[PDB]
Amino acid sequence: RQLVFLEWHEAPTIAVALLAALGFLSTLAILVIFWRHFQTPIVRSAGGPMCFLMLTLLLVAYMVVPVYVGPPKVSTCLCRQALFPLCFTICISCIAVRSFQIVCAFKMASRFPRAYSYWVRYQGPYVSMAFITVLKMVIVVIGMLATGLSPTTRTDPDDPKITIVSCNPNYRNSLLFNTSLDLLLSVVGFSFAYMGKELPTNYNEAKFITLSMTFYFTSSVSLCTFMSAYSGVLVTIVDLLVTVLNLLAISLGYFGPKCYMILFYPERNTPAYFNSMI
Amino acid sequence: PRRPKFLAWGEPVVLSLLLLLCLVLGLALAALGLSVHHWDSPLVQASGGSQFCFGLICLGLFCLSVLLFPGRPSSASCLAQQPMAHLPLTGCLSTLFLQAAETFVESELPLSWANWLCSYLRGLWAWLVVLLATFVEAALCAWYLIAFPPEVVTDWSVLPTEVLEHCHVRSWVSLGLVHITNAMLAFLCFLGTFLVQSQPGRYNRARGLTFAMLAYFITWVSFVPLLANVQVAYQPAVQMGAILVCALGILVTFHLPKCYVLLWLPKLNTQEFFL
Repeated sequence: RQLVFLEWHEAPTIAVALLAALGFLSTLAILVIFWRHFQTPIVRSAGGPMCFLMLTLLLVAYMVVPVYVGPPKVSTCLCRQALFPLCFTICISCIAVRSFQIVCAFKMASRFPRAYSYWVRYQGPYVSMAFITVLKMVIVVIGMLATGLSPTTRTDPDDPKITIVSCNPNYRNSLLFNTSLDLLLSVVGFSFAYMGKELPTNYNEAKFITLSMTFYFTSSVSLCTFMSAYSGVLVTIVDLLVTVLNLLAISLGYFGPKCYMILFYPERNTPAYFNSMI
Repeated sequence: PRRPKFLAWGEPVVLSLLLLLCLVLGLALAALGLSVHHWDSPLVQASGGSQFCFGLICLGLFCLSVLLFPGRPSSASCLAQQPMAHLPLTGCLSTLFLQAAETFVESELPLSWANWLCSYLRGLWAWLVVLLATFVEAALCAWYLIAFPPEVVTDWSVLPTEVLEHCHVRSWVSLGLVHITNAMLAFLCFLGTFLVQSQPGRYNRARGLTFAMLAYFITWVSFVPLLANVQVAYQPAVQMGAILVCALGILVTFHLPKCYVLLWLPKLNTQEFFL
């Protein structure tokens, strides 16, 4: 019987590699632009440490495609199933918690001073962003212990002559637990951002959060449905594609629009401008 | 002697589906009646005038396809099922897209373009654009009927003591051919209405269209895993249900909330609240 896995001989595989290259180089452009604008008003609103780390995690994540392609080994199953999902969840949680932070902010001080008086100082929403993160770990790492690590194989029935090699035992059940919290976060951020799509806050970042979260939600729902309908060879390529596109959505859809103001509206770069967005 | 098997009209699932047809089609007829009641009212005019009534009419002809699915199969019935469902559906959804287009021209497009383009969309051109969308759908339906028709299957051993009769679709592609036009209209409508925001003191049009598109997508997406899981004999029931629920999703988010204002809050039916 014949082994099957992604290889560069395949037009869509190299196409995903090229798309990931475009994404990584564009995100590198984003970061090197931010690198000489550390304390500008728009970068200052970005979140400070949060934006640098998020960008950095994403810059790493794009390497998945070269590591995902080719004859599998456990060395690749380690990252594609646990590490890169961690890199992605850190970013999704950051976006969603920022969306919550922006909206409903007015009610925090006046109605809940008992909370806000301490929640404002020194960490605030960071704490929740941390806890969600470890919660995902409880899903991920222990889950990998349950399935164990292996580049397993399965058969495609249209002709059982050929066999898929993949780092994902029980793919649908494996992905269900992973995607439950992804859907929860995506829908929560989508709701908060859409309700707040009018707000000018932080150079009107709610609209871009809305765009990115909508893309993530639609793509996740689509892939879960498609996997519930299909189990053949193509699952791995599409799954990779959906991943890379999602990365693009996070990079170009959220930081891209801010960078689109950085260099092109030096008027809005002015420090005195910011008070008009209160 | 094996019994032939197909959905009997009296089965409780078919009874429930034809019951739901009562709610869907009766509400469609009631909304059309209310539109006839306040036909000249600016509200119907702001809602595109007669294109609104035509749309409702088309929606009924969409629900009218539900009757083709159950009962003793035939090749003609299998051929007719999909196109006679989705063609009326296109005749309806093109108008939702048109109103979404109107909201985009109003509240994101600069005035210099918008003042002309808003007048250019409306008039005879709106009717002819609906006709053009129906023409696209009809071309795709002709390609489907000739090159990728479904086949009547009588299967002799898939069951212990019965022979299973039903239409079977050649490839998911052949059905995708019929779902492309409506899917495309929905994508355009959502992208047109999603990001726009209105001033206060004016009618909130984009919200209803957004909810309509989301209901459409969610219905036809949930329809996939269920159709994959359901027994072979009962595939039609989830098709019919989708057609019903999909129609309901369009009704309850766009038309019915307008009839709600028409009947229970008529003070809003005033010129500058819409214009």
